[PDB]
Amino acid sequence: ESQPDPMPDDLHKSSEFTGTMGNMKYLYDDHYVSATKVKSVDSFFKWDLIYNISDKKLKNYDKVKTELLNEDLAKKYKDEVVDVYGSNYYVNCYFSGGKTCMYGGITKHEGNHFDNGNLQNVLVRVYENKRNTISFEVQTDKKSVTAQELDIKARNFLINKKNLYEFNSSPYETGYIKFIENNGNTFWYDMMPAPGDKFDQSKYLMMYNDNKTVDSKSVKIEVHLTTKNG
Amino acid sequence: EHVIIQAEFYLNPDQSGEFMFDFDGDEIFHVDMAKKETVWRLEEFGRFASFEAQGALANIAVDKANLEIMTKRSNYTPITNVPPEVTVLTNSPVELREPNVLICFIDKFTPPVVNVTWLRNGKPVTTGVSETVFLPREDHLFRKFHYLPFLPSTEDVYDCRVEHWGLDEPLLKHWEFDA
Amino acid sequence: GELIGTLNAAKVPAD
Amino acid sequence: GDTRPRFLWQLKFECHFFNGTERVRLLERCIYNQEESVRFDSDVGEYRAVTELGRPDAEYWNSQKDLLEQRRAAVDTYCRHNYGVGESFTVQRRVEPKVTVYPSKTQPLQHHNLLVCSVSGFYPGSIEVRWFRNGQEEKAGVVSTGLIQNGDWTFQTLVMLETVPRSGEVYTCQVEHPSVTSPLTVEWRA
Repeated sequence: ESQPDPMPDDLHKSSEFTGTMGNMKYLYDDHYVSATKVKSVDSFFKWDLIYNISDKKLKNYDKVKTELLNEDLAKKYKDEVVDVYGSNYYVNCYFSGGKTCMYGGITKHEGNHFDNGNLQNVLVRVYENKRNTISFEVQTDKKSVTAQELDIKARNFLINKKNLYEFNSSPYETGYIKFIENNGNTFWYDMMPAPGDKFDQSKYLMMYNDNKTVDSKSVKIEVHLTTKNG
Repeated sequence: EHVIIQAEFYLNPDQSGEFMFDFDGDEIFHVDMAKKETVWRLEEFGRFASFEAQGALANIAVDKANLEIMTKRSNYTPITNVPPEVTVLTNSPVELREPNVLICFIDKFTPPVVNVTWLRNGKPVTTGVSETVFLPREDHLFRKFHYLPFLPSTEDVYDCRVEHWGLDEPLLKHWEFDA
Repeated sequence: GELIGTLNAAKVPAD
Repeated sequence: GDTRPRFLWQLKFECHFFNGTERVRLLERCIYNQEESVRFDSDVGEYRAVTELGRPDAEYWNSQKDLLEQRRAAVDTYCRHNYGVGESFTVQRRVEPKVTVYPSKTQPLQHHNLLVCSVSGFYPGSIEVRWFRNGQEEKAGVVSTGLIQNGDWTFQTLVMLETVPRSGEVYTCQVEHPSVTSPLTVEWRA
């Protein structure tokens, strides 16, 4: 069965996070690793794969390590031509040009694109205190895309248009992004940092571990946010 | 009168890595490299002390880099397999129908890779079993412990089955009620 | 609890 | 099958304590496969190659004055520091031994009787087990299986005593351990 939707108590509260929200915003504000048609060239531990991908932007890395949920997943893509898309981190990024790390974000390149650069739109409906406030679409060049990629694009949008995350704190108390697959299966991610005075980016991004992918042409996205009072 | 050891290792081509603290031979904790968190040997330790797991991840990366350089420098001299010494004992004097635990001591071996299974009357046992990570030794070989909780009986026959590259064939250490 | 400290690994000279 | 050659590297930082935090020694060692190649002994003050393999490393590291000053100070900032942090649940940890006495199930030798003194589940490992016959200690005939570390912060050991029992004799197994102020005793009434 699909993952049970979250109850209030099941969600992190921004009011219980006393660190700097800017460190969460950082991970989604025009921030991501993207590469097309590449093959891993190394591996640190048996559950990760290393790729030669350069920071087109500010030349901050030429090596990217992505960690997967387990060895089989790494084995699966080790020798495949793939596309990569995910949110990277530097703090506590370690492995034997600059380096950066991430989790999942891997999809087979062969026969996963749209003949002649077309892009697939994906619906995202935003709810604030249980009511749909705005609706929009994110796009992807992949037929089977990682939930991570769509999540990142959704949050990037909301950061700019709803100040989802700001330097210190957020306008919202709780937030989760839910995916609804065309077969009825659903799952969600908590959009707020764990309670405490520090945000562990690496530990947070580990959730993209499973390299979960969905059908871009049929999946639907729901972002459910709440304000502390209403 | 006391020794505290921060022990680390990286093994190729298995890509095995370990970081642990030892106190007079007993493990204080080790870092789970995948979950990136501290795994305390005894639950209570985690309530009396803390540790920043990230420190282990940084060191393990340096350890691998160093291994690579050293491997090349030695003209790729491989490690010589040293088979383990396997022993099985109870943690306390055994008495019928009295809960006890079988301890499988896997000692004096290298490299740090082994397959250990428990057998109850020729069949593999999984319920309630637990094991430790690899522990250091002064001669630089390793130790390891596997545990099997059980209820003594004059019928059952147990086996600690150990496989290691230093062994030509699986080693089965027999254990049965003889008290 | 009180924090157990780590001593950092030294990098061997490069090839 | 998997027959690829293996290559192992170990790094160990051993903090040795004598009289608590009175005298401390840091021994940093690198082991390639089963060969220790280079080390830093705080008693020496600089790195020293143990084998030819480690010469390049001791040379490079000894040229790094910052590394050297920090390693020399580590006996304080790392060793005495960690001892202070863990002393309460390690150095001071104590679990009283469970002691029981019974005759061995072996008993080869007819008009004879080997006694078994089982001492288990204790911590720390330091423990003294002596046998006595009518108040006087037994020097000969005593045999120990040795101290066994169970890997779970617990130890066990068996100390046997060969005897030629005579009705009325009292064989005592005495156990001294940090967990108890006074010695533990279990008597076998022959």
